[PDB]
Amino acid sequence: GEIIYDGGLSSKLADVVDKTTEPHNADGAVKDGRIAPVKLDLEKQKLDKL
Amino acid sequence: DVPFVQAYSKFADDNPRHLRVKTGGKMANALTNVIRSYYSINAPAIVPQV
Amino acid sequence: ANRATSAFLDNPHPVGVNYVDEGSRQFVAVAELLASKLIDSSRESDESNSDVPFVQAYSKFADDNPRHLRVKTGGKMANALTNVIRSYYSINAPAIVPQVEIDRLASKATVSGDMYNSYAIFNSVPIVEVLSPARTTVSIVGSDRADVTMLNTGAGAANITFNFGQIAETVILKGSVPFQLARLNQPMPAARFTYKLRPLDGPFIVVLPVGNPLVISATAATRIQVPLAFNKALVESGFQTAMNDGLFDIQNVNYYSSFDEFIISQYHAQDGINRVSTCVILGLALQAYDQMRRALPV
Amino acid sequence: DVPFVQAYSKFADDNPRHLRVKTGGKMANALTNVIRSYYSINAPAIVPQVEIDRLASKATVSGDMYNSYAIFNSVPIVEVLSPARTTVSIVGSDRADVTM
Amino acid sequence: ANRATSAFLDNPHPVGVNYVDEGSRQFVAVAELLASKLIDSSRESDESNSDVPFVQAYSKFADDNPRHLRVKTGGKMANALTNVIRSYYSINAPAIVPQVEIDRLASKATVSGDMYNSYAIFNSVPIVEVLSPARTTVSIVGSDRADVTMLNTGAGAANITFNFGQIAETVILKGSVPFQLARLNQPMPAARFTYKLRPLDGPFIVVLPVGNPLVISATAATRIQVPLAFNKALVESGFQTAMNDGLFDIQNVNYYSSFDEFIISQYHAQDGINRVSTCVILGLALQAYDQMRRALPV
Amino acid sequence: DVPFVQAYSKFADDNPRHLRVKTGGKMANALTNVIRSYYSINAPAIVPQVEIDRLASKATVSGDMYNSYAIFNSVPIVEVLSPARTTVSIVGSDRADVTM
Amino acid sequence: ELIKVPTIPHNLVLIQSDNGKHALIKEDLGQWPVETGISLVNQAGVFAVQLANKLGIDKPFVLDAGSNYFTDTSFIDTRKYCTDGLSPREIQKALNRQRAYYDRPELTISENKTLLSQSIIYPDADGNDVSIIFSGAMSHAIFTYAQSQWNKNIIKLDDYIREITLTVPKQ
Amino acid sequence: TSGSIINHANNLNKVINHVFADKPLISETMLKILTIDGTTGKDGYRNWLDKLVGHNYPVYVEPVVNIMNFISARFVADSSYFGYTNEIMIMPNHINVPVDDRFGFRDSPFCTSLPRTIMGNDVRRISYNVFSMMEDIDDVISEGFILYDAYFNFSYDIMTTDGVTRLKEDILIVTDTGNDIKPIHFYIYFENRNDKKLRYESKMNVSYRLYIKTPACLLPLSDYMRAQHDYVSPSSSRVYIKDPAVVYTRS
Amino acid sequence: MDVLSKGSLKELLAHLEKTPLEEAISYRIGTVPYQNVLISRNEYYNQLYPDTTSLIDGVSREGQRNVNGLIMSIISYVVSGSGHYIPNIGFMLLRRSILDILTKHDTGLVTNNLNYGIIARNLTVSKMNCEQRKRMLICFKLLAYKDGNQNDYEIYLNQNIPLKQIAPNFIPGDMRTVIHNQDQLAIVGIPAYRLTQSTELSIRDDNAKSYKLGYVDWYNSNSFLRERSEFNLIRL
Repeated sequence: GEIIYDGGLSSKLADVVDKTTEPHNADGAVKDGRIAPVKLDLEKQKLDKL
Repeated sequence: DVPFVQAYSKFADDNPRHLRVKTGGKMANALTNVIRSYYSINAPAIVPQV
Repeated sequence: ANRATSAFLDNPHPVGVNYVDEGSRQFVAVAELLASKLIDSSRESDESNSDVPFVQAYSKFADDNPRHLRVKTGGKMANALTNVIRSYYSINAPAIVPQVEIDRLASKATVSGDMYNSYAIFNSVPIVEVLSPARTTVSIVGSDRADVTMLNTGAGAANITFNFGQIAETVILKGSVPFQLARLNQPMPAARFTYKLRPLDGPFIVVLPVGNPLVISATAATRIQVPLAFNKALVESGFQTAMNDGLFDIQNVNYYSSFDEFIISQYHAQDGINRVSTCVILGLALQAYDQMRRALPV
Repeated sequence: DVPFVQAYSKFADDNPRHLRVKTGGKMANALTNVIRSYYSINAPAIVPQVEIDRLASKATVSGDMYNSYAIFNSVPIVEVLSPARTTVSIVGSDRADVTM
Repeated sequence: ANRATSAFLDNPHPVGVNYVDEGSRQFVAVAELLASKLIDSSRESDESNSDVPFVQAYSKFADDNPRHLRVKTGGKMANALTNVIRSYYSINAPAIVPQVEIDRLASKATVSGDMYNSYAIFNSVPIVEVLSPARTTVSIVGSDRADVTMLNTGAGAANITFNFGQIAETVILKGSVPFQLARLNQPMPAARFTYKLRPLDGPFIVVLPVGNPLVISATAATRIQVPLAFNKALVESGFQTAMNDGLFDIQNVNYYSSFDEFIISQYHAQDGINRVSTCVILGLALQAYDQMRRALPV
Repeated sequence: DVPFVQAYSKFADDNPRHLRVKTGGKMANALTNVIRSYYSINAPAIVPQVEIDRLASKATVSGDMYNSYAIFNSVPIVEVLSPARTTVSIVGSDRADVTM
Repeated sequence: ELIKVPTIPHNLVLIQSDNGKHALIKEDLGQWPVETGISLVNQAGVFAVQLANKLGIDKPFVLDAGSNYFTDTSFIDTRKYCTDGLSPREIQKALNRQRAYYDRPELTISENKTLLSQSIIYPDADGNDVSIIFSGAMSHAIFTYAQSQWNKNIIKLDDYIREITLTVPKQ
Repeated sequence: TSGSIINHANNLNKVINHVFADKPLISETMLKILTIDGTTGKDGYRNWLDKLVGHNYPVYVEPVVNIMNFISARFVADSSYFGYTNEIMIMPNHINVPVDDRFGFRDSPFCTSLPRTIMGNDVRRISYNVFSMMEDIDDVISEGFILYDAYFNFSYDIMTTDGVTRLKEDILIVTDTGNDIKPIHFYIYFENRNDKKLRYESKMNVSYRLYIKTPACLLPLSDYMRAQHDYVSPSSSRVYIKDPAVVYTRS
Repeated sequence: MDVLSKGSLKELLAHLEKTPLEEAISYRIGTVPYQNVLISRNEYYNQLYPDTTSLIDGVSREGQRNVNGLIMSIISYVVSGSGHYIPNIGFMLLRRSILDILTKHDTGLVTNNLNYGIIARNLTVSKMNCEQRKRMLICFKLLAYKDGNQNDYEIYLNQNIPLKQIAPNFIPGDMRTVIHNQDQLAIVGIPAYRLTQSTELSIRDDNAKSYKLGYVDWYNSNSFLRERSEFNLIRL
């Protein structure tokens, strides 16, 4: 017979980034006006620059 | 006075004039006569069906 | 001494305690809004032969399309409104409508459920008590305009104390012949036809000359806070329809001639402030009842 | 609330504000005072005519007071004369009951 | 039957009728605002090594720069504020300050001048009348805490009627021993120490058994609309300071221990709602008076 | 009205409106409900935990209730034993006057 | 200089479905990004100047829309129909397409005249001309408020002279 | 405190750099006065601004101040006019929410107001910062919640034809360093109630739906009389004088 | 921990299907409930702190071997995470899951003739919060509908107005009511920011806080330890 429903484009709720991401603030629907997180080179092992 | 002129022209089938009575036309006469006929059975009931 | 009081002020029955929260108040405002749109759509549906505008208005009001075979009772909204009106009148009446249904209905239109924006003026005369000495006959007739007829048979002039409720704002007294009236321990002025009084001032004394009856006509005005959508003409018509349809027939309740008598009697009672707040919601609900039933008679 | 803000601004010549009473502006004071003066001649007339004219320019209307009519139901019983034996009483204004 | 009443409720003298328009209310609020800055700038200047903050604050208040030789009286604002306070207390007081000066002083700051946006709770206990039987002696002592000592010498129990007025919101009654108290035409509950009553409910009847003197402690709460800047602690200090400075010395007036005692007495008198409107403005003026005089003592 | 709009927006999670009334939002309802539950054990205690946690996250303040002290001037008189023929009356709480 | 604004910024569009059953009026004031975590009022001030630039109300202006009118062919019309704003013809076409879907009769001649005469220009007592048009609520509120603020500085020449008489020397 | 001094110094430099960028805010006449001693224009203005802090000088409110203030108030008060909102709702498809039905949209994403209660219980509300740090988000989204305490930018395209109303991108993105909501773009379609194919797709193909408060810029055609507004133009018999000087030079 | 973490009616009912009755009950004798005791809270007071032991404390207490003791143990497990000590229940009932005990007739247990007022008094319903009250009513409704005592459930709710306001909105026999239910029933859960490692005054409050603090560590380090024991074994 005639086909009324056979499927279609399916909407997915979540996009799961399968990779390690550096820390970030809000972007997209909510944009964060504050400064980005400061990357601090702390907890050094060998003593450089001192 | 354009909105009032159109309403009177539709109601009275006549164009308002500055030197005339502006009484309501034939519709006013018919309304007066039907009220008379409704109240009592002795009223003339003059206005015809046409 | 003999005591005389207004008929409608005696024994006001308790009012309901359900459907007075924020969600229920929005439901009544939504119903009043959609019922008003129903009447306007029906009038426009009579001007133009098409029934489309009424169909759209009924669908929003009743969550279903009008069907010629059905009776057009008003849908689920009409049933909820009818049962809500029953609950307000008496504490004995049950609360059939679930809260889930009310919340769903209230989300139809965006309204504010506040019932204290504006005010309305009510014309019932609250004669709480009239104290008359011996050999004097006093009778009170009416609620919108109280005619207090008095006659004394004793030789000496009699003093009668009028105690209007401490709630009414202004009261106006007119007599068939000029008479004298004054407060407690205050000098008595010359005879006048009309007196304007503040009931909060205190009890008022009127002299009765011996020989002819004296009748005093009283008209009062009271201010009760109501929503902006309030319309006394629609509320009064809704009250009669609800009484006629049998929405107020519950054991151990008191019946009133008009809505203004109902709201004043509950105000002149214990917890009168709280009772009136529920009565205001009932008035707006009755206003929605009047408009919807005129569009959809059953 | 834009429609209410615009309507109140035209009526009161001042923008609506929270933490304020929203009295009605200068137009409310003028209307209240002219009502006082209309009731009896003993009331003062303290509204300048410049203020009245300025407020009358807010909207365009004719101001005619004789183009229609109304029906008032008050019953005027100027006098009811009775002989010595009879007694007559008059009660009410909208519906005058005369018991003799 | 004997009648006992609270000492602070009798004969409330009329209050002033001047300086109650919008311009004058702005001046009082502006006075409060600038007086608050004077106290804070005084502490800031004392804490640090510079008197610049005090000079800035005093210049705004007094329209002149402070000088070492001259006494820091407060300028034209101080003179205006004192005279307006006298006008409020009694109608017999003159209205010295012209309106042009008040409008000029009110233009220093941008304030609303609305005196009814907030509320405050007042603790004076209104006992309008306590009616007692022939063999019973009743005494009422105190205003903030009313101690009613009752003794009956009769053979049987006596019924004593309490009337707390229609203005107080709640009244709490505590007794030395448990006692019986109920409204009119209601059954007597079992003896209890504490009773919570709404004064609008009606006259309250208390049963008094023979012997064993019973003393009842009464505490009441009333809500009065006041500006948001109202501070009861600062108003009470201003009331005592103004009384000590003779701002209230004038013929044919009543004197009260506290502003709490003053505002309740005016509320319960005839034409009370319009009386407390003026008393609230007086309270804010006294709150400004207390702050200005503490910074600038004379 | 800018400072008040910001403060009301944080407290009530909604902007003030001229036509609507300023109840205080969900925080006002929760604050009233917890007060009822604190007074008596027969109170409903209806407000859920998810509402409590969401409102505690608005500001960062510790819930410590033991870092200070206050003095309460109420006079506890548990019992005043008296022999026969002696009459004792206790009046007042802030200042207890004992008449014997 | 004092600029003169010929046309009114109604900022309105009409969107209707293909079958004509549904139509709506949308006011397009643009899209403005908002960043969270910082004060909203400070961002609003930046966007306020850009919004005023879009509506042409940043600089002092006086509206002249009195000549934006036409007159109908009827004898008894003698009315001025405003050109500015959303034209009633678009509303008529949208309403007629809606009636076609429901198999209702088209708008009759009487209702066509009433709909097409909604936008008018009429003079007031003071001599100004008032334009009644279809426009957005926020566009109307912002435009009319800026009109009031600029009008405070427009004064008669004789009033201006009276203010500067004392400063004029004799030479 | 050292923190206050550092904060004041950094903020002051940012203001000076922005003020003197592009066309300077201050005219050359004031720069000449402030550079009389010898200091540069940037430095002279910087010291004057420090002194003015804490001033009580009255400043007159010019008309353009009021115009910007009026627009700023409307920007905050009526957010939906400008494309942003203060809260959003994420619900599963099977949960029936009351939505606006005036515009005849198929699966309308607009509601008159976000529901206070659904199925007799109040809808959970989570702030965006809490939602970003949630590691049990999979359990939370099963019931449905309202995201608030943030400003959400959204756009919509109303399509004349009939189709499935869906978002351009996925609702959320889940990363190791927090969660986030992807940009919101709506494809709204008008509804034909008797299309069985498009009805089944809406129930089955889309699993979660996003709801926002209905924008106030939208207005149904039946209410076109609510768009009637009045504008007043001054009289055409007015002449505007550019040079209002009242005297001439003696010459 | 797992039962207290469930935040939906679906998750709670699914968990009760997979959980045997052995987890509900405990093999530790504990102490007798309803005892006025003095406990040590040195965070706040030097003196001992009074309290009353209850069945919802989170610590095993002695219970009788009748039907009421088994039902009370199940409800305590749902609302406090720990059950009571019922001696020698038997292998036949231990293998059955909690839901079958509540909503099935094959367990051989006569759960009729049960008084909800008496059970609520014993469980100190006046002391439990909204979520614990909601969970208790869910168990009551399942028991009532299985034995055909829906009227007695309604009578109990009418007498207790505060419990009627927060009554669950599901019907035990209908699946549509379960899926659409929006109740929140999570006693414990991973919180935004953190919670201080400080004690609380009450026995119930301190024990509940100990569950919340340990949930984060339990969430991360439970899969491997449970799997090591689960491997090479047959479920009850």
